[PDB]
Amino acid sequence: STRKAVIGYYFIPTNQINNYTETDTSVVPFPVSNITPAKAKQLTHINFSFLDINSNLECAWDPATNDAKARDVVNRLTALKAHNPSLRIMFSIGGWYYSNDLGVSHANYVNAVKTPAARTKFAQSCVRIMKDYGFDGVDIDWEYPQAAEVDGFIAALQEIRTLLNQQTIADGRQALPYQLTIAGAGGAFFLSRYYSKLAQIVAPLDYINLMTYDLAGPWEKITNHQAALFGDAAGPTFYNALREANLGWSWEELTRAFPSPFSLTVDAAVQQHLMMEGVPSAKIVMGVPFYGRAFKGVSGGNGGQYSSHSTPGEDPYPNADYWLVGCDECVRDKDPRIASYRQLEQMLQGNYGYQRLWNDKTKTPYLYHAQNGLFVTYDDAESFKYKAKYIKQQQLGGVMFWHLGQDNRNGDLLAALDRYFNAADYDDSQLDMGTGLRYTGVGPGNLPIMTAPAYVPGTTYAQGALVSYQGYVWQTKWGYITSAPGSDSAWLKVGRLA
Ligand SMILES: C#CCO[C@@H]1[C@@H](C)[C@H](OC(=O)NCCCNC(=N)NC(=O)NC)[C@@H](C)C(=O)O[C@H](CC)[C@@](C)(O)[C@@H]2OC(C)(C)O[C@H]([C@@H]2C)[C@H](C)C[C@@]1(C)O
Ligand SMILES: C#CCO[C@@H]1[C@@H](C)[C@H](OC(=O)NCCCNC(=N)NC(=O)NC)[C@@H](C)C(=O)O[C@H](CC)[C@@](C)(O)[C@@H]2OC(C)(C)O[C@H]([C@@H]2C)[C@H](C)C[C@@]1(C)O
Ligand SMILES: O=[P-]([O-])[O-]
Ligand code: NA
Repeated sequence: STRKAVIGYYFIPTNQINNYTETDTSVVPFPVSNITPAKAKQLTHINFSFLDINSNLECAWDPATNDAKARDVVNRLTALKAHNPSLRIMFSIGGWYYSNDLGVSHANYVNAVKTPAARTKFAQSCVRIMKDYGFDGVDIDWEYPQAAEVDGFIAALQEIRTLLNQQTIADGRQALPYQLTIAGAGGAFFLSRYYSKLAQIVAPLDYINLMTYDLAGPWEKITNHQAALFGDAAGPTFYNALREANLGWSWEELTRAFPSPFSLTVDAAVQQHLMMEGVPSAKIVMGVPFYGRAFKGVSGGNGGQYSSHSTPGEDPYPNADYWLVGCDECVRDKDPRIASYRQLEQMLQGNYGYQRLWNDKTKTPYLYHAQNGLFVTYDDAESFKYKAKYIKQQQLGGVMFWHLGQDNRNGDLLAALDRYFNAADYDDSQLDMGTGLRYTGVGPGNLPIMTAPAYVPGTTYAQGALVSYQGYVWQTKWGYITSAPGSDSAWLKVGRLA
């Protein structure tokens, strides 16, 4: 009965703020007024993006921002709360461009969290910005802290949380308390930077919004779905970096939690979070893309999937060949590698030579252009059925998406998500989740309920034997064991009673 979060990013670049208008699409293509009252009601959160951390190690607007015009844009968002008393307008600090390891502001992230005094100054700036502009909470999208930064980052989230709670009391906002989220890694390689401390990262948050998209891109050897729900045995597999994290676990505990190689999927990332003790399913939000990733130079045979390709990975895009046939936004943005769902529907509708195909393992669509050798991986209202059902079945907090400006004009992706969670007449009880590969790791946070005979002192247990003892089901790792389960290294806790 607790409503699923539906968290949509609203991104607007500094030049568009500084020239804001709602009546000229060539200047601002996605003004706040495209978020109509019906869209407002279907959202729980809008994440306004992006703010940054400056060299004074405070949360700050891009210094080229016209402040009066910024306030105006933010005021138009917050006015939407008139249509939906559950709605929050968050603001987001970071993003890939500012905060990636080679990003323009990267050192400011590292330095802002590094010491107690820096964290106090930074935390205060976040809450000051939030109050000054009328936002409802803070989202941190640092992609990604690593190493010694992680203890600092945790401390900074803890301090923000305390300051938000103070502000909730001050404003009497107990009915809509100020919130703290992060955009979390959605793939094991980046997740491995802070994985061992995941319960400490999540504790101060209302949600961790997993970036379970961009799981494929031009940096990969072969094409792949960027947001596959489940795995396809014909697709690529990857090393499970989490088995090397500083967890202190045994070989058997590692091996049971972290199969390798593994399929890089939404389900993988969600299960990886659930495995960890102290990470509640209700805080885990599944991110979904409202854009496709395009590849060129692909071979025939399986619809462009799992092919070698010739897509440049350099930034900026290195030439003026805008080879994504039918994508006008790509010409405008000078980059054929990403296209909004909005644009993709038009490409598919026009006579551009794409077929829309469906992978019934991954439960995702893809475009194939057989003549030119193009492949596009994206999500639609159909893949959203399976993802919504998964969110309900796994008792997740909800869905996040990047970004609102990429939905079609009628807002059909957002409407679909809202329907699958909230429509009285939508029924997915019979929706078949398929036989794609499930991530089968088990860790301390997601032990299955099991039964077994009670342990008996004196009995010699062979390898593989299962007993119940003190709340759990235990399995011997070798034989013959007579020790009490948990008293030495021979027993593996495999299950929980009752
Ligand atoms: C989030 C994110 C990715 O960041 C994209 C920005 C880095 C764009 O990256 C993507 O959209 N990638 C797909 C989404 C990946 N998502 C994330 N990593 N993180 C995320 O979703 N966080 C919630 C790329 C494709 C892009 O547009 O770069 C532009 C050239 C085409 C930039 C780099 O010039 C870009 O131009 C504009 C469009 C004005 O955006 C600027 C930045 C200056 C911001 C700062 C960067 C973003 C928001 O467009
Ligand atoms: C192709 C290639 C190899 O290049 C990798 C760099 C391109 C890496 O390429 C590979 O290692 N390729 C395949 C092997 C492993 N595959 C994955 N790790 N897949 C995965 O994480 N999927 C989400 C991938 C994993 C990567 O990290 O890409 C990043 C976005 C996800 C980049 C492209 O944004 C990357 O981010 C950082 C981490 C800041 O590194 C940057 C560059 C900006 C350098 C310039 C690129 C390299 C050196 O990290
Ligand atoms: O790049 P185009 O065929 O709009
Ligand atoms: Na056609």
